[PDB]
Amino acid sequence: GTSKLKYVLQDARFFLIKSNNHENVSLAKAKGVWSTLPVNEKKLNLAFRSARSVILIFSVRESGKFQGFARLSSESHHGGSPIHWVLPMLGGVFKIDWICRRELPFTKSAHLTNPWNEHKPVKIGRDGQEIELECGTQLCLLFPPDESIDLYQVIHKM
Repeated sequence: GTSKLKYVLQDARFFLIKSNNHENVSLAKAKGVWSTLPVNEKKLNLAFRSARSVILIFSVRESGKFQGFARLSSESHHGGSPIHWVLPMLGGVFKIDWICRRELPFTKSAHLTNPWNEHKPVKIGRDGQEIELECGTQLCLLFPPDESIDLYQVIHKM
């Protein structure tokens, strides 16, 4: 069902995450972490304090798809076990809870434009681009349901 998903997305903030390689998105799905450049780190930390849910929507460049979406469970922090990202200078590490690990092709989101990026299709945007609430909600609802995830646990963190 989609009801707990909609509850998680109520009044959330959404950010587009653009990764240059699948290996980093795979690591993030396995370890429940993400790390970004300080300019995006500062924006995500502000959003995390300001909203019930901050949602990262991941896309690997060149792939033509989104790879899933996750909810920030923490602000960024330093001093963990070093994550062996594939680097192209990084900020802290955010803990994230995956909401959907399934892919969504760009062809399915072509009717969704992001007012905060000149109303360009939501697939278009720099890493860290905020996605307006309605566009981000509809985009998350387009993903195939991920039946491996139980949102009861995620709800217990709001």
